[PDB]
Amino acid sequence: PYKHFMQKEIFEQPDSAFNTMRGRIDFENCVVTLGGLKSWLSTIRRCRRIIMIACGTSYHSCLATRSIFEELTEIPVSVELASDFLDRRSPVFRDDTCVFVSQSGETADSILALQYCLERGALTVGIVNSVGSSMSRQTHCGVHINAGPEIGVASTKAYTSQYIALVMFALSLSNDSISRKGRHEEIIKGLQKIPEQIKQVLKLENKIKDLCNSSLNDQKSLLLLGRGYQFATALEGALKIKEISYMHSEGVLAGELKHGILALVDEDLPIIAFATRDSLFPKVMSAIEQVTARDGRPIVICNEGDAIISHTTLEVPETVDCLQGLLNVIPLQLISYWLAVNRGIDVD
Amino acid sequence: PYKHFMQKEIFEQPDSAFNTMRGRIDFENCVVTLGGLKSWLSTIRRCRRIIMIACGTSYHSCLATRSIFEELTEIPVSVELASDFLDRRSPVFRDDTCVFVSQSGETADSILALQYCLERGALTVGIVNSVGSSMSRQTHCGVHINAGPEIGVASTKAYTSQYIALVMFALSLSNDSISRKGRHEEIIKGLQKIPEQIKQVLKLENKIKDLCNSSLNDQKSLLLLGRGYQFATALEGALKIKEISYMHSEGVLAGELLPIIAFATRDSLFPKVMSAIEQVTARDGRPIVICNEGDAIISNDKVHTTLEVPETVDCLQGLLNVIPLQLISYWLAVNRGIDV
Amino acid sequence: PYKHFMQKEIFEQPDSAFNTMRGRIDFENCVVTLGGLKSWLSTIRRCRRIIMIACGTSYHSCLATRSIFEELTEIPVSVELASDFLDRRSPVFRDDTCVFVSQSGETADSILALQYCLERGALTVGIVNSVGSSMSRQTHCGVHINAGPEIGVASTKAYTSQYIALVMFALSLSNDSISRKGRHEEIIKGLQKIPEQIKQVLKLENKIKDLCNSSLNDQKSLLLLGRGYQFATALEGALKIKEISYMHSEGVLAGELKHGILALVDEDLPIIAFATRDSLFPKVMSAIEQVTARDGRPIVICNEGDAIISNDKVHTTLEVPETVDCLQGLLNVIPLQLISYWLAVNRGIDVD
Amino acid sequence: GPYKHFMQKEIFEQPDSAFNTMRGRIDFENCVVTLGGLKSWLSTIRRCRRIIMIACGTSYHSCLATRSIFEELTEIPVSVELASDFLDRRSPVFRDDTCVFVSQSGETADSILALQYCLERGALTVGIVNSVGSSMSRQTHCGVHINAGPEIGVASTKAYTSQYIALVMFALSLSNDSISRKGRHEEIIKGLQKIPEQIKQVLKLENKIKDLCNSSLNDQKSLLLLGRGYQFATALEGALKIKEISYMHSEGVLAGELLPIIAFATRDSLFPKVMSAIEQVTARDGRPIVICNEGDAIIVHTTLEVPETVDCLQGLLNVIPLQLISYWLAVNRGIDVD
Ligand SMILES: CC(=O)N[C@H]1[C@@H](OP(=O)(O)OP(=O)(O)OC[C@H]2O[C@@H](n3ccc(=O)[nH]c3=O)[C@H](O)[C@@H]2O)O[C@H](CO)[C@@H](O)[C@@H]1O
Ligand SMILES: CC(=O)N[C@H]1[C@@H](OP(=O)(O)OP(=O)(O)OC[C@H]2O[C@@H](n3ccc(=O)[nH]c3=O)[C@H](O)[C@@H]2O)O[C@H](CO)[C@@H](O)[C@@H]1O
Ligand SMILES: CC(=O)N[C@H]1[C@@H](OP(=O)(O)OP(=O)(O)OC[C@H]2O[C@@H](n3ccc(=O)[nH]c3=O)[C@H](O)[C@@H]2O)O[C@H](CO)[C@@H](O)[C@@H]1O
Ligand SMILES: CC(=O)N[C@H]1[C@@H](OP(=O)(O)OP(=O)(O)OC[C@H]2O[C@@H](n3ccc(=O)[nH]c3=O)[C@H](O)[C@@H]2O)O[C@H](CO)[C@@H](O)[C@@H]1O
Ligand SMILES: N[C@H](CO)[C@@H](O)[C@H](O)[C@H](O)COP(=O)(O)O
Ligand SMILES: N[C@H](CO)[C@@H](O)[C@H](O)[C@H](O)COP(=O)(O)O
Ligand SMILES: N[C@H](CO)[C@@H](O)[C@H](O)[C@H](O)COP(=O)(O)O
Ligand SMILES: N[C@H](CO)[C@@H](O)[C@H](O)[C@H](O)COP(=O)(O)O
Ligand code: NA
Ligand code: NA
Ligand code: NA
Ligand code: NA
Repeated sequence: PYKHFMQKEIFEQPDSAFNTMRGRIDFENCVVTLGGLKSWLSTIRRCRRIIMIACGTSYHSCLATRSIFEELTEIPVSVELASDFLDRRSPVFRDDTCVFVSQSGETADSILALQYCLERGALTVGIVNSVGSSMSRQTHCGVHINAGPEIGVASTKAYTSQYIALVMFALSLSNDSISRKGRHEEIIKGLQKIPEQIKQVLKLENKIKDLCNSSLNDQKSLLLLGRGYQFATALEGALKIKEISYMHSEGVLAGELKHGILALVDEDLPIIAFATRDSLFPKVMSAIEQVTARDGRPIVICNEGDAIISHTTLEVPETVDCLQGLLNVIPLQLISYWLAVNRGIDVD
Repeated sequence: PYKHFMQKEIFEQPDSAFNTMRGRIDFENCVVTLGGLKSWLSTIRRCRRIIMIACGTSYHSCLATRSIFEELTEIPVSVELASDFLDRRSPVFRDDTCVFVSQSGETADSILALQYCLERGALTVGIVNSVGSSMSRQTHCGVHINAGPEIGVASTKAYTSQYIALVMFALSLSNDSISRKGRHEEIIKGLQKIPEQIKQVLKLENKIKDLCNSSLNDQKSLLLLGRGYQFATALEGALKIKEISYMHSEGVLAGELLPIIAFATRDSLFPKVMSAIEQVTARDGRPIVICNEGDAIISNDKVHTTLEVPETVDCLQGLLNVIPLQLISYWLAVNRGIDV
Repeated sequence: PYKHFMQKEIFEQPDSAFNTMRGRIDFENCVVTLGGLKSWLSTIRRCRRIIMIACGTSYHSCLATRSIFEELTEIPVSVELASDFLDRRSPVFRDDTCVFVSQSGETADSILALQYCLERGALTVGIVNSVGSSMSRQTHCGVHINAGPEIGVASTKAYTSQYIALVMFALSLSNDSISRKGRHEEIIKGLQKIPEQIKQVLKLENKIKDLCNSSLNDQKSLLLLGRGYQFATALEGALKIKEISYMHSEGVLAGELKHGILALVDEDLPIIAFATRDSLFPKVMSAIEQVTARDGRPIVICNEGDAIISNDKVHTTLEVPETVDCLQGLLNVIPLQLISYWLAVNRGIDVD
Repeated sequence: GPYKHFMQKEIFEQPDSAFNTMRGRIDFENCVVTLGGLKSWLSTIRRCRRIIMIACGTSYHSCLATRSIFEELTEIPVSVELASDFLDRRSPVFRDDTCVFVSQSGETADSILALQYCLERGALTVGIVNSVGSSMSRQTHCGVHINAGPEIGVASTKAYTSQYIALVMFALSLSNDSISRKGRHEEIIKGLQKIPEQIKQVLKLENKIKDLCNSSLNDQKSLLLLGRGYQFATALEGALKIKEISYMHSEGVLAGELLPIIAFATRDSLFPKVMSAIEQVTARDGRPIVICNEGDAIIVHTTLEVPETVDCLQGLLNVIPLQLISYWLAVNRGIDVD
């Protein structure tokens, strides 16, 4: 019933999200159990630091979850792009836990980075979609995300499923803390509602098809503004637009520069801003204002009922702050898909 | 005899680079001595990790020197933008060494980041230009970079002076290792020549003026391609272009996925850089290539502009590579009638 | 009504044990709150390792609680004798948490070790009885143990109060762990019973007095056998006998050597063995059997009701209430304090 | 050979076993230590939260004798555990611990149980073992075979001094990248070069020690050994030897912290508290046996003079008269030490 595998995969997300969590979360007692990590957790905690290493959209899923790992675990977490990690010859030692995120489990730069960490004595952990792929075999332990196959060239359901797996991994690491208990529960109860909220967000597709037809198809570039939890989503949205739609795009840290890209925008170029409550910073408001003043008409992704400015609005349900990126990425997936098909591009 | 403070400050770099090292490097014996830090070095090293925290060009100087800190010290080093560091409520603890880089020592997010780290019991180190500014006073210890006052609106000499001070800090932290003695000597001997090499690089100004006179100056954006040590230079070039020239620009990790400037000096001449360049020459895209004197990155059968710079030690190459970008950003602004 | 400050201080222990815990343990909700440390706990935890540093009986209170600190916190814990720490010039750094235990807060070697750690940038924590003493002032934070003044020359109540404060510190450090909750609850409920159990143990005095009036008073040496939690108690018992009774004494790790001191002892050499359930190891039973095999007549400190040596073999028992394993040392040391005291009295020594 | 007992042979063999332990491993001219068993593991061993040395009996003493030099040269926390007590406390161990197991036999039950405990917990394990291919040798990740040759006497003698040498070489190897350590490294390496000949010289104290053991010293019930600092381990090991071989009670005491008396008063460990303890003894006219450096007048007493070596190597020489005293006290008391 679907034009492309990509469209099918986007629409499959309530199912792929549920299947990633299946058998792993007791939503009643609020307990997370990851069979592949279970016996390794005590060891994983006992590291100097966690280094998340990935390429492309998997690198984004790491940026999207870095804050929650830091918050729940109080272990240092850094996020490396695999190729740049190898280019710097970054030192790795026995006391590092290196977490490798990959949909295919076969990306050359990820495998090379893995081999480098393995040779240095680090503990290695895979978060991988292709069961028994090279990355799954070669990591010491890990989690198969169970999202099913992706045929679309750009990753959609693997991003949301990876992000969920990474959240479950952070919850697992912090499952012995009294002080964390209430935050754990909050997140777990939030995760329970994600698949249905994704169903809801997918109902934006008509408004999105209209927006592309009326304001976007014709455009050479588009700028995405985000901060905090939503900066990763701005980078991922930009990558989707670039890969699928063959249009220029850039994710920008909102309001970081006064005199930067926004002091230098046309009253014409399309701008999408993340203004959901989890990442509604004064710098995001100033960025939006600097657009409206200039007579740009921003596209605002925000939570249902919110009045961000006096523009096009795409409303999404409100979830737990660290989960909001799971909902906010979906309209960007749909935008990139429709922009591409409306240009005769094959997305499969 | 300069039109603007920015032009004066760019041309001051052989002197500011020299002044940053003055009294701190024994070039004969290859000994670095940072008075502000030396009784603190054993404690700085005894940390779980180093967090470099800064904004803007100062954040770039951190990115430009991260690899040499990690290489020489084998201490984990992460680099944070002060505002994003705060947005995440990044936990920090007694075992962190937090290194704050700031020309002014007054930038609001850098200050708030500092106070946050201090409240959490971290050791704090300032790399600061304004002596006795907030950041200078409130950090436990530090190095004044001694670049002199910087009055241009965009940072030029403070970037190259911050980068030098950071390399001296990394050398200081690693001064007890026999295995890294040769690498220390290499870098220190390389640093001695940087001021005279900056003088050489400033000799590109005429070629750069000729470039900024061309229809380059009516472009809406400029892309900069770099990788490894030169990725920070690409990000900093793009900031200068946006800040000064009012032209859009983006620094791109070369080959990871309209005028184009590509960094192709030997320190950062990766296969991915070459393939990115080839992609541009395949569509006869006429790239501007920053490369080392005498290296033909692109054949004569493709139109391209070359800006040759001296070869230095790999982790010092960014000190020279940033200079043409400073000059391009300045002359683009002048050609566009911008009072820099 | 007491003959000496030392006697009074021994018999004051139900009250001092209570006083150390007072206002710090919610026994109903099982919460420990140490005001002196509360806001420093997250920082104390964030260390490479804990170094306990002390002299004499205060050093023994560290040995007596090392295992529970290790168990509850999973942070490396080492215990140093202050003078030896200084002799080795042991390297200390910013990532070390240094814990100084001292009754007086004025012992020279403890103060020198503190200054050494302070100047090296380590976090320092005092567990001190004398309020506002040098160690109390100079440590970053700490717990005043609240045992009251100790006038006896040998430490009695400050030992049990230090030991309790250290257990409370260990509980405070591990109070965020779900997996530790049952162990915390077990220990805290145990602590609540310690003051009344100390009172029970003190009822042993008549038996001990009779024993000190025995063939025991005549001999020149006494060996103590202990393992595990009770090794510290053997060392502290030997120190008390040496310091107070002026008799030679040695605390011996039980059954460690098959042909060590026990293969050499005279039939009539006085030997005290700790055989309470918390430290009743096969090696302890081995050592005890080696003693009785040679016709030795050991004194057995064991839990109420337990038969460690057959009634067929001559031996003395001093029975003590059973408590939580890591708290048993609080009860087991009491008879040694009383033995050292009555051995001294009977030899004319003035213990004050 | 011309020796009455294996134990006597093995004592007198120490110049040779000390040399053999070092052979092929120390370049004395260039001051370079190379331990083949460790070469590829050193960078990893250094990257640990801490080092735990774990051993029994005399091997536990060799850890105490070298703890200080490990701490000094490496700035890694070093703790020393008796294997049985380590197990008794169920002391936690983790991935980030380097656990160093010292054993002559490589077969001691508590040492093997402690090794398996550490292995299951994911610690890096390092063996310092005399019997090649023994349980401890095979099952540690990496290690150094001490090359002392077979030891048949039941009190360890040559295995103590060879374990102690092996451990010092291990400490030197861990700190071989430090510029600030270089002078100290060279001092200790030049010191080690002279140890075998210095042990030859100390063995010439034998007649003086026989004279001492012919006296009423052999009729005593207890012998107290006083030491501090580097020489505390020596005092413990001396006491163990007297108990194991001589069947006389002995205790190693930390000098001046609180009957024949031996006091270690060599310059490496000549603390105020040692001098105080010695004065206490002479004040009551107790007649101490003093082990001190050649030419030193420490203070009726007996003096056993030993050559001066580097502070952290002095234990290697000081232990030798204790081994001889234990052996001749046994012979005088009619005990077959074999
Ligand atoms: C492969 C397999 O039989 N998985 C079963 C396992 O799933 P479970 O979810 O427990 O484990 P995973 O499928 O995630 O992992 C399988 C194994 O692969 C390792 N691993 C995984 C990913 C990675 O990147 N690297 C890596 O080493 C894990 O540590 C584990 O040993 O128990 C479930 C019942 O609860 C079953 O329904 C699953 O079919
Ligand atoms: C400011 C000052 O009087 N500097 C003097 C210092 O230079 P020197 O180069 O030794 O020291 P710096 O100027 O770098 O540092 C001055 C002091 O400020 C501290 N600090 C510095 C920067 C920072 O961000 N945070 C921070 O805490 C340093 O730890 C130091 O205590 O000794 C020289 C003599 O050898 C004199 O010529 C300089 O005039
Ligand atoms: C001595 C004192 O005023 N104690 C008061 C403190 O008891 P509380 O039990 O809260 O505190 P302690 O007496 O244990 O500690 C007093 C102070 O001294 C510090 N410290 C203590 C011991 C040490 O060795 N080193 C050290 O630095 C502590 O960190 C603290 O700042 O607050 C209570 C209010 O609830 C009062 O009833 C107590 O009278
Ligand atoms: C046993 C062996 O083959 N030794 C050879 C090795 O000596 P070399 O001195 O190089 O090595 P060792 O004999 O010390 O150790 C041999 C191996 O056993 C390991 N190990 C050792 C002790 C221990 O307790 N645990 C442990 O795992 C080492 O890591 C190494 O892999 O090369 C020399 C030539 O260069 C040969 O003369 C020796 O015959
Ligand atoms: N086109 C996709 C992104 O949607 C690619 O960029 C991948 O994300 C990138 O190659 C990493 O792939 P991986 O997740 O299989 O390791
Ligand atoms: N305009 C400059 C860039 O050249 C700014 O981005 C500064 O670099 C940034 O504000 C940081 O300032 P600082 O170095 O004084 O803390
Ligand atoms: N005589 C007593 C023991 O009872 C002494 O050993 C002290 O315990 C020792 O001096 C330590 O004193 P302190 O706890 O005041 O620091
Ligand atoms: N009798 C000897 C000591 O002289 C024993 O104490 C051993 O030292 C002890 O059994 C350890 O043996 P090991 O070094 O073979 O592991
Ligand atoms: Na695997
Ligand atoms: Na300062
Ligand atoms: Na204090
Ligand atoms: Na082995």
